[PDB]
Amino acid sequence: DVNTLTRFVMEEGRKARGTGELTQLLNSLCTAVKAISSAVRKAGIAHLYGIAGSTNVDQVKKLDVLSNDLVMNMLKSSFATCVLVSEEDKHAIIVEPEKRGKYVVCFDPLDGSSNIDCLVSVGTIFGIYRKKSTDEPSEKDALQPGRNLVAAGYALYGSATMLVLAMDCGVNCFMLDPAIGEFILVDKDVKIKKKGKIYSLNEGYAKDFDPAVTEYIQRKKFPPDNSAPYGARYVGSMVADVHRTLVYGGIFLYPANKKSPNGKLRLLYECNPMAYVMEKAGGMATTGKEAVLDVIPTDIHQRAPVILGSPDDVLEFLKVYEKHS
Amino acid sequence: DVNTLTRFVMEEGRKARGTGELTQLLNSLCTAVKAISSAVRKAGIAHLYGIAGVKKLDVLSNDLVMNMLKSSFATCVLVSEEDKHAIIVEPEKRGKYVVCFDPLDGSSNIDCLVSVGTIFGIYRKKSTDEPSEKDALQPGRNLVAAGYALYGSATMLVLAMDCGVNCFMLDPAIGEFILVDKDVKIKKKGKIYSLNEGYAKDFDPAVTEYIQRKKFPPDNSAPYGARYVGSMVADVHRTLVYGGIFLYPANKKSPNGKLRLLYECNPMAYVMEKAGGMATTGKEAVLDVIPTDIHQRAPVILGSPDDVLEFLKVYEKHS
Amino acid sequence: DVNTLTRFVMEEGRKARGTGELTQLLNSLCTAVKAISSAVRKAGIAHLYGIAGSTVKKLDVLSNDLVMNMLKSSFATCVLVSEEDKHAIIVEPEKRGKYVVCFDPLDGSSNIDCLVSVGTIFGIYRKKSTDEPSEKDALQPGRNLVAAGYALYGSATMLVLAMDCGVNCFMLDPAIGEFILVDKDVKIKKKGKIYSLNEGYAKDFDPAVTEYIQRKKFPPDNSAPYGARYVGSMVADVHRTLVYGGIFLYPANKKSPNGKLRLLYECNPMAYVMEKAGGMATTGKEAVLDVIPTDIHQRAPVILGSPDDVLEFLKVYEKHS
Amino acid sequence: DVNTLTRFVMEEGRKARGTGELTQLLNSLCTAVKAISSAVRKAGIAHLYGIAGVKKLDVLSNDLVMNMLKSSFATCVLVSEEDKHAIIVEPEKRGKYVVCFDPLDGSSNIDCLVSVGTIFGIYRKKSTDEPSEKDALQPGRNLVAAGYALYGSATMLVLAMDCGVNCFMLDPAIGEFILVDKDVKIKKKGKIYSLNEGYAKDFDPAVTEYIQRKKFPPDNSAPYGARYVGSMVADVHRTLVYGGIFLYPANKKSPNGKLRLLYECNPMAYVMEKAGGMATTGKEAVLDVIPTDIHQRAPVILGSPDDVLEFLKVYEKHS
Ligand SMILES: *CC(=O)NCCc1ccc(S(=O)(=O)NC(=O)Nc2cccc(Br)c2)cc1
Ligand SMILES: *CC(=O)NCCc1ccc(S(=O)(=O)NC(=O)Nc2cccc(Br)c2)cc1
Ligand SMILES: *CC(=O)NCCc1ccc(S(=O)(=O)NC(=O)Nc2cccc(Br)c2)cc1
Ligand SMILES: CC(=O)NCCc1ccc(S(=O)(=O)NC(=O)Nc2cccc(Br)c2)cc1
Ligand SMILES: [Mg+2]
Ligand SMILES: [Mg+2]
Ligand SMILES: [Mg+2]
Repeated sequence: DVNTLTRFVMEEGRKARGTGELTQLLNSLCTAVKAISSAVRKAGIAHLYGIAGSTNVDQVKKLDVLSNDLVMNMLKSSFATCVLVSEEDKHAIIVEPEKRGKYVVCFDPLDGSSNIDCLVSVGTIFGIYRKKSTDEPSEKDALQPGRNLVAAGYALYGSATMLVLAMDCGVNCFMLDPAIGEFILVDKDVKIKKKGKIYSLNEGYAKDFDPAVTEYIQRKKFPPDNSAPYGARYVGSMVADVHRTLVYGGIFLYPANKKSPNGKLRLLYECNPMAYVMEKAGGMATTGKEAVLDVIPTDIHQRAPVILGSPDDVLEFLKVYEKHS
Repeated sequence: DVNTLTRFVMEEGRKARGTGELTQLLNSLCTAVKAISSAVRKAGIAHLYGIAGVKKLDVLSNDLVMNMLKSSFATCVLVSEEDKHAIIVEPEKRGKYVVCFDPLDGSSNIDCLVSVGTIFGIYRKKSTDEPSEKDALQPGRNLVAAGYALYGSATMLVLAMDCGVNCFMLDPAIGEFILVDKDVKIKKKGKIYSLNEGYAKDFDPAVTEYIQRKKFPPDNSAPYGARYVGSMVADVHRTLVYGGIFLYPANKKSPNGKLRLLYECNPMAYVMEKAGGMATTGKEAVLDVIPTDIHQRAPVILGSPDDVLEFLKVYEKHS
Repeated sequence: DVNTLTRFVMEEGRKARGTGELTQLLNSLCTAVKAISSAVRKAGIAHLYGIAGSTVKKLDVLSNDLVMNMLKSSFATCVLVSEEDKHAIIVEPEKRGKYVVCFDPLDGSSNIDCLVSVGTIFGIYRKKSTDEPSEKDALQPGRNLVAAGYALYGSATMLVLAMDCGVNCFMLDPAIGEFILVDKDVKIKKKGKIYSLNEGYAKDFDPAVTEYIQRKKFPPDNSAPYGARYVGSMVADVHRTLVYGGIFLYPANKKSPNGKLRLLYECNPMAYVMEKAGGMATTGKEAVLDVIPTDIHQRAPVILGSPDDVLEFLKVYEKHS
Repeated sequence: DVNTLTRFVMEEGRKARGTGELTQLLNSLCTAVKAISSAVRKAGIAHLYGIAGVKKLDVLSNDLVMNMLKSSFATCVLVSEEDKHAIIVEPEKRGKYVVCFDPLDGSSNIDCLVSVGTIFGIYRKKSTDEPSEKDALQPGRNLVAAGYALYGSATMLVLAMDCGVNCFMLDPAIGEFILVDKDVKIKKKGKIYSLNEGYAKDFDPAVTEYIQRKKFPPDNSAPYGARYVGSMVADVHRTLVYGGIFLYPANKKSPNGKLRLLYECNPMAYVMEKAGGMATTGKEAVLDVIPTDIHQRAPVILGSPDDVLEFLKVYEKHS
């Protein structure tokens, strides 16, 4: 039987006898994802370039901004949210009381900034929490560890557009059919391969690597047990590198260095959702000192080192990292 | 004022007083590329999954290019990564151009959904005899045109001819390639280096040393950023757009390289050179290699002129 | 704020505290409609004409397959009646839900070649009998409808959805594959200035129809004559009547003495949209929604549209009986 | 063998040894039609409705045809239904063609989502005088090309030249017009009549009687069916594919009809005659009327030859 995102989550929520708020939230997010995807593929660009004589110029917003406006407005209008956090805004957004719902959403609306003009894959990252404080909604309601996530996932705008959705029961992948604006379930209950043959990180920072990271990269290029060396792949858009990690197995790293001794990626709307997806797919995601989902944040925009992927590959890193204490 | 690929090639062709054949070829090619793009973006994937109750992409893409070029009446010999021998166009559909192409580069890659693309090179048939596979065996310097479609976050067609390089963005709302970057010239020096560092075990000493200079620069300029998508069209297009260098060098475990000269290296070398960049094997300009096999491999180092010269300077050292 | 049909229906179902079966059905139907729309607009026809080399299914058949399969897999239906199928389709026990659905999947395939508007009409009933599901479950009068409407594949693709609360109009934005709410709680004009019917049957008309048409062309009260429009595709003609007002007629004639259009999946849904939007829909003898069907493909006369216009016709009809 | 409009028109032009200007005009025109089609199908309408937190469609359509034709370098005078005066292309862009068009016909009824259409007629400029509105005052006999795009269930482009009539279906997945019917001919006698019978009180006695013969055939044959969409493109296209007759004749409020000669009646009369049909005002063939005003009106009765002839017989009976 064919299944669409909207239908599949509708049925799953019926089973759980939930209130239908999470389902509304997801549906609204999917609409935003379809609009962002249409914009990323440059629908209408000919009007930007004067096909009508440059009387017709949204449309003129940059994709960062449009993407953020779409997720914001769509989540606001889902009636399912009360506090929203984006890489685009300094302070958490507090939803109009008439629109307030029970969920808290942290999201990167368009990950892949140094990378749109070259046309590499970009994505949307999201993580969804429930409001736990009894207080008025405020920035504090977004300061929860990744372990409190009810749902996280991402949309990858690559050669095709895919939405990966993780909840505590597992991870599902939905391919967008652009001919009908529907997310087709193509892979239920995904699990990451136990050990992969790809390592992923920016090696240009080699001069700033911790010696534990320097050694782990060495072990993949010159295996001590004379096993075959891993292959290297680094897209530089975190949504693409993590998805490849999910689908082919292996390891992805943005560890701590000099330009960022706490890593570069943000905990609430980059690191936590990829950790949540990975753990629920049978993978790992560590800062080196702990599980990413256990870091209790104090700033919605705080960074964190992240090392994730196939569990055997992350354990191996963890061994090399203990050895350097 | 707005322009489209087909309009632009049509006026540039009329200005040069040619026969229209190359314009026909490229328009047929454009149609194939838009149909490949549609399949890569997975239009109609819901029917494959039983929404109403059979080829993989690379076979489909080869058929799209093969057929669109045969019926253009502009070609005589067509070489594809997908076919062991050259396809000779049947006599009634024969034109004077030879096309070598990769219909869909990116294979360890479709299933993880990162950028794929079509690469192509167009040679004019010199000889007056019956077309054969020999006619595709020309150096890249004889290229009349070359380029690539990148099915990235959006679909872009890059077209290099003798005059220069132009970039056309596909607007899927109307299915037109829109001219967005005219007479593109690559940065003289870039800040990104691109290669699979998993082969460090097998690198020739010069690569090992040149890479080290990117990580620990001998003039205390900042290290280069590293980027490697694993899809040559994506890596080469980023190189053209932001500058820097792309390397698929001869390791000692395939001393001729991995990428294919006629339909991966030569087109990318042509695009680089016509945009003021370079592309070398280490021993000569990629475009100067004389081929003996339509499927032969070459090592490739291309990108910004100062970056390629720098790798070459290291390369001469190691002799 | 912006609203989509998926969000709107979902939010309305939550307030109403229903079980979600209707919402599920409506989500499946919307998905099938987007796929019919894509095929009707001929996306991919290059492949039919050999773009990939020397080389599937009529639009009629594919459209029916799309509605059939999406409704079956919604788990919300038990009996499905289609213009395309001689017999009512009985849903497999393991995918059976509460709802009976009667539909024309592609209304107007005698108009596909000339490329004019086609459409999908649908009416949704709660299964009423407790018997094993069968054709009889589709024989309810239109009064019993819980939801009805159509999709118009015209210059753009619209979906009109009627429930007991009223009529809403959704525009398909094909860039995102989302049905966007553009008209909330629409109501037909009290009186229109257009009349719509195939006047080529004039030789076979009843004297009532004959007199009513004359009043439109030569108004005894010397006011301006009505304009005439007739696409010959019911979804297009009914939709114009909704948005612009007036009257649409497909009466019986001597050659088709029970009428031409079909009661279960053309007249009843259109009558339901019309009544829920403040209009009327009659056979002349009774309200269309009050006819008790006996056969799933039976035909009915219909005269529908702006209330003043239908009442006028009925005044002409009563004079002649 | 598959064919697209651009390839087909281009190959035909090679064979006729033309300058290529007409090919370029038509390609420009095709691109405008794909852009009008996208807008008519409401692509992007969600953004107008607040999805991210209002030029009339036919004004945007006019801008698209205007701008693509100006920048084609094939035109010099543009006459649109949307514009009071002829538009004069700027000197540096002037080509040799005059184009008369309705950018979005039936578009005062876009609200009912009925079919809309684009109608066009392409003339060769006849004098060397500074371009002016007088260059559009040619009789339809002088047409080099004419046709229309129908924005209906699908988008179709119908293109009439001297050789005949071809129908191209737009595949929106790839933005190509595919040749689906070559050298179309209207059938000799039809069974549909099309006109607004709301005008019955003001009809010419010949129109009253002719239509009465459609409903009550004196040879006791089967009556015709009636259809009237109210968008000329849809009514004429159905007349073309199914045969029959379409009427917007003269009467009271209109001794010269309501439809306009240059960009409604002439292109449709040209399409009809190239398909073997007819198109009359009653007194003269539509294509022979010499216009004096770019917006002047003409009565029109067109379609299958047997049917138009039968109308003219009733018409002469009342003359
Ligand atoms: C991993 C997994 O499958 N989790 C369950 C998915 C799920 C759970 C709960 C919801 S909900 O609370 O937002 N929606 C819900 O309960 N909807 C509903 C649907 C149909 C009928 C009814 Br009465 C209620 C969503 C998804
Ligand atoms: C015109 C009008 O407003 N009619 C009422 C609309 C309506 C729509 C759907 C239903 S239902 O039977 O399908 N119930 C339903 O969807 N419930 C529900 C509950 C909790 C979560 C969800 Br996502 C859905 C009833 C009435
Ligand atoms: C009726 C029919 O069969 N074909 C239309 C004939 C036609 C079309 C276009 C032109 S042109 O004026 O634009 N000239 C042209 O296309 N020239 C051309 C094209 C390609 C190669 C060459 Br060498 C020349 C004329 C006639
Ligand atoms: C680099 C640059 O800036 N320009 C060269 C581009 C180019 C493209 C096509 C051709 S060509 O060989 O194909 N020449 C024609 O096509 N001429 C033509 C003739 C009649 C009608 C039409 Br329509 C076109 C030559 C050069
Ligand atoms: Mg980011
Ligand atoms: Mg290859
Ligand atoms: Mg029907």
